[PDB]
Amino acid sequence: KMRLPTRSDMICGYACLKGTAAMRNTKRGSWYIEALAQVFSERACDMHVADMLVKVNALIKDREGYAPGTEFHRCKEMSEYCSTLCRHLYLFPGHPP
Amino acid sequence: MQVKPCTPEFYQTHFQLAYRLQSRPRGLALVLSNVHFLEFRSGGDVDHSTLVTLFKLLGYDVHVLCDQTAQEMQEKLQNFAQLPAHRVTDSCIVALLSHGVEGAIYGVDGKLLQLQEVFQLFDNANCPSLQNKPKMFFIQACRGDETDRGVDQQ
Amino acid sequence: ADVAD
Repeated sequence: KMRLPTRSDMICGYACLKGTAAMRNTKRGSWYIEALAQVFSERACDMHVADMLVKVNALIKDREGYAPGTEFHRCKEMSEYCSTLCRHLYLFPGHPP
Repeated sequence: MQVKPCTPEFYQTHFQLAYRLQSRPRGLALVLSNVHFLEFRSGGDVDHSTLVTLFKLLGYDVHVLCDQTAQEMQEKLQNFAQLPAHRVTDSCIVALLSHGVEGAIYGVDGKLLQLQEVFQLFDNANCPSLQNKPKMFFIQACRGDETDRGVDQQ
Repeated sequence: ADVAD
């Protein structure tokens, strides 16, 4: 009979890269969470999760820090995800009606 | 916030090459936010509410934890991974929002929980109820202190 | 303003 590796079928989205800082707007919240919610609410109907995380990556790559007079003005962030998924992950929201 | 539903036709043409994901609830979701400690995480409240709303709209039963020590996070994540509902759901979500360092996140006590320990709680050996089911983790935490200054596009 | 997590 088929056995499993110890760990599989996980996907992990990270707000930032190894060694770096993730950015948070003191009023509006974290760049990564804001992007994640915008993409997932808009696209979970027809896009799988790894593909939605790619759209999140695009949003995060484009954003820049607004913090004049500190080391964070115009700063950047890049998100990433790692995957041991073995299938498309569609959330199929609101199905069946 | 609103989540547009998939069409019956989308489901019919995609379900065969995707993870089974039709249980109601779709899964349990845990949103664990640490805001009070390492500086106060202003805006962390907005992140927390945003995800709770999002996962509820995506059809998840959402559990919430706030301002936990590293030991409490470990204990409560393990409790969550061991819930019986995982056998009858199709997927799982865990979101962790805090300060962190590469491979670890901070509890409110300034002690570290290693992410490898977190993932292990949900693996095939320790969480047999989620075997072969997709498990999503979203980690909002720094992975180092280096600020990215950005580079000019040539 | 933007700050580091």
